Amino acid sequence: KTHVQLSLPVLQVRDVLVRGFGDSVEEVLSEARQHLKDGTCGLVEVEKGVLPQLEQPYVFIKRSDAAPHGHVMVELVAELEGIQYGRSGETLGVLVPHVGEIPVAYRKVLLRK
Repeated sequence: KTHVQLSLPVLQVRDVLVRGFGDSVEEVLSEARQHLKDGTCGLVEVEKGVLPQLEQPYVFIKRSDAAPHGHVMVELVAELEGIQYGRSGETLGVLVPHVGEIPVAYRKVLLRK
């Protein structure tokens, strides 16, 4: 399937134990996609002061369309030193590894895979 329905645990930035996916744009997009498939991916909602607490490169989920079965269609965009790899809509949040942190909510998304 080109799209997969996922329910992403929303994590508080200060709970996050592993604050990024790796060390290159290509690695972080690779790892994010793997964690999304394995159900080991969390979402942090971006507000003032969140991103400087996480590790670059960043992986964003961004709205790709204007929401089948409650699931917002999203795609991945990476960012490193202010350059984005991808072009998409509004940020729903930054993806991080999930290693058992307790979420505050779940975000239903349809991921372009």
